[PDB]
Amino acid sequence: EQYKARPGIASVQRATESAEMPMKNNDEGTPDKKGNTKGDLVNEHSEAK
Amino acid sequence: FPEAAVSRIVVHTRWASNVDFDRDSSVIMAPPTENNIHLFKQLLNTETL
Repeated sequence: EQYKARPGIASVQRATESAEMPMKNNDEGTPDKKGNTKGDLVNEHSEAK
Repeated sequence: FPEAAVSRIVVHTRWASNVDFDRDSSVIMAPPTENNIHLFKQLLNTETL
C-alpha cells in the first residue's frame, strides 16, 4: 500500500508537541528556603506593565 | 472483419477520418487486455499517490 495521509503525520505531530508544554512556574513573590521572598525590587503596578 | 480467435469492440473517435480542421479533443481506449485506468483519473485525482 502507498498511502499519503493528508494532513501529514509529521506536520500534525510538530504542532501537538508545542501544545503538550505545561505552563511555566510563577514563583515570584513567594518565600525561599530561609524565608526571604524571591524576586526583584520592582513596583507592583510597573511589574504588570 | 478480423480473423482471430477473439475479437472485441473498442471506442476510438475519428479512427478512420480525413478532416480539414482538427477539434483536438479525442477519446481513445486500448484493448481491454491493457490498462485503461488513466482515462478515469483526469479530473480530481490530484491526491492519488
